[PDB]
Amino acid sequence: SALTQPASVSGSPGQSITISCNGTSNDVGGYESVSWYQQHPGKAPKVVIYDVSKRPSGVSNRFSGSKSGNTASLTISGLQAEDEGDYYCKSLTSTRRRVFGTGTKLTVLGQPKAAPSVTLFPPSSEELQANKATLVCLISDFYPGAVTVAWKADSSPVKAGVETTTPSKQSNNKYAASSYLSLTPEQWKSHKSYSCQVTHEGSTVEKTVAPTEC
Amino acid sequence: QRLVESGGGVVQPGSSLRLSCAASGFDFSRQGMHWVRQAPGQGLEWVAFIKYDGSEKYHADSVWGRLSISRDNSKDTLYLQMNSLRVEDTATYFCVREAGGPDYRNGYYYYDFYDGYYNYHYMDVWGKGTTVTVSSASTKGPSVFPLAPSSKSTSGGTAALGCLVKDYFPEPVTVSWNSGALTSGVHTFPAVLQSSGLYSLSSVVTVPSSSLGTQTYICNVNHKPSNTKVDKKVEPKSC
Ligand SMILES: *[C@@H]1O[C@H](CO[C@@H]2O[C@@H](C)[C@@H](O)[C@@H](O)[C@@H]2O)[C@@H](O[C@@H]2O[C@H](CO)[C@@H](O)[C@H](O)[C@H]2NC(C)=O)[C@H](O)[C@H]1NC(C)=O
Repeated sequence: SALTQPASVSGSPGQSITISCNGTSNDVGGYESVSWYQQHPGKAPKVVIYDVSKRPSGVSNRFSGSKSGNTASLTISGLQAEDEGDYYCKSLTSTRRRVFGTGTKLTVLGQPKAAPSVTLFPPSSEELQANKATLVCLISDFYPGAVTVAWKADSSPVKAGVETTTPSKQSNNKYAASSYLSLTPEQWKSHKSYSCQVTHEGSTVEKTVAPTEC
Repeated sequence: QRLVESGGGVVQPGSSLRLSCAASGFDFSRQGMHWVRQAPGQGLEWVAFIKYDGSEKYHADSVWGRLSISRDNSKDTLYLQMNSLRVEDTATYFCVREAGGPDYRNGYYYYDFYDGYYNYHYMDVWGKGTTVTVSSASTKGPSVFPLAPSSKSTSGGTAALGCLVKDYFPEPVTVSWNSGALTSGVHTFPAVLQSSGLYSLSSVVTVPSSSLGTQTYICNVNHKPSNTKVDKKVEPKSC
């Protein structure tokens, strides 16, 4: 059974944050062999702490580790945008096995904003002939990499048939994402307009398409 | 120190698969090795560990009796035999090295039998990983639809157009434009896995709005897992 971590933690640049890791007498509490790992998107994890509090060679001294009973803790001081990513704890077990924590999403806040570019394509006539329909909402060039996507049929909220990707880093070190709304041709024709709403840092950018338009 | 995984692939549940890991840059015969896996958008899961001389093996409860670790020190290779595969085995699989060295006592450095490393109980080297997908879905080439440029997709001097690559399996599909002649303003988005078990993605390109109707734009979609290639011409709308 995996070790328990908080789903997410967040702080502003320069301040200190702490991630906990809860185990049992047969793992975390039983040994001084807790290690921590940092994982960036599309990357393998890199160790930042081992043996509860030891730092590997070439690891920033901003990273520190401790343990109390069944609770292990990773502390990051002087927060930086570079520190954004997933953090996993790991422990040896009494059965000579290893066990990872559920992982914690660390978000660095107060970073400089970049509004999202949103492009919305209606169903092609070809797809419509195939008795199908897909609305394609493409979101790009935004930062930080956190967005919320909502769909509207006319003025009414829609969640059915919605498929949305998690934001990923671009080559330009900004973020991009996409959302799809699957409808029937009848549903598509049944409304006067459909809207793709992208919320990002307290601001919402909305694009609209209509069956009545070409 | 380097670790390179291979042997990953797409199979139906109940099938078999053999993962391999090529190790270099250190004495493989002296260090313990781990297999660790991570499902798409999920957390890390320790799979197995094997001692430096392979005299001891340990596997996670969730994979015991189906996945098994082994090693060949004459070829510096780590293996993971995968049998009776299940959908939940779907993940990226990492070959990982157990950090190690001598233990210190009474002013002496001690090594294990035959000078094997003692475990330092943390991972210090990771491969980039190999992909394993277990699905009941059957192979299927993509349907390519045009995402035509209109007045509602232009941004002044520039205009956006693309291709919708719909309902294919498995990953990956690759997309180029004008046979690779068009590389600027191009962006291909990651795929979505629909509830149907099939994938879809979109590829978009930004071009001069004035060039529409004069310049031809073709998206080159490539789906090797089905031996399918599609060239799609994207016509500009009059909107
Ligand atoms: C992980 O454990 C910490 C510590 O919890 C303490 O020790 C446990 C073994 C158990 O005895 C708890 O009752 C103890 O509180 C948890 O830290 C607590 O976090 C809450 C809010 O998250 C906070 O209000 C409390 O002050 C914290 N308690 C202490 C002692 O610091 C943490 O919540 C656990 N992580 C989880 C549950 O995801």
